[PDB]
Amino acid sequence: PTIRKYVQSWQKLDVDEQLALFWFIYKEMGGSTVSPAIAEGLFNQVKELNHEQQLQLQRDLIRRVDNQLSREYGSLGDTTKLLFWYLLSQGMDNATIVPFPADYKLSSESQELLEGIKGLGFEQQITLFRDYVSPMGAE
Ligand SMILES: CC1=C(/C=C/C(C)=C/C=C/C(C)=C/C=C/C=C(C)/C=C/C=C(C)/C=C/C2=C(C)C(=O)CCC2(C)C)C(C)(C)CCC1=O
Repeated sequence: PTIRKYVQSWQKLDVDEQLALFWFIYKEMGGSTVSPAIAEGLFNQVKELNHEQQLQLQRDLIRRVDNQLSREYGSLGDTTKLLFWYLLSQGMDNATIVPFPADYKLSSESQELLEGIKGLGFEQQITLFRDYVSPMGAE
């Protein structure tokens, strides 16, 4: 559908830009099955990593790097993968994961994507995020 043009547009951004956009999408939310327990499990592991390790782990998930953790994430359902990304972002907010650069100004090319997405349907907006995270991890 149209969500394809978005996911591909999103994927055609820098790895550090993609994270930045995903992050702001999360902030704009507060101002086939899913298995939640498994998702928090992976998160717990990531929580043990230091901040650098936690950033690279996210860069790795996008770049499809072959980690021991990238493999765990790859073996998850599409719906639980998204839940896991929410746990990371929530984690950053709760000081338990690498905080976002205060000085990071978002590019205007992603400021557009942010706006276009906000105008999307709730169902679609969900499918967009779900379609974005599934093509990640290893294997
Ligand atoms: C520090 C630093 C940085 C790093 C920045 C970093 C680390 C940025 C990381 C940003 C992160 C972790 C963004 C995550 C966003 C998650 C979203 C929007 C979740 C949507 C979930 C939904 C819609 C729920 C869906 C669903 C779920 C799951 C269910 O399970 C059932 C409900 C429902 C169906 C609705 C930079 C790269 C910027 C610079 C370098 C540098 O130093």
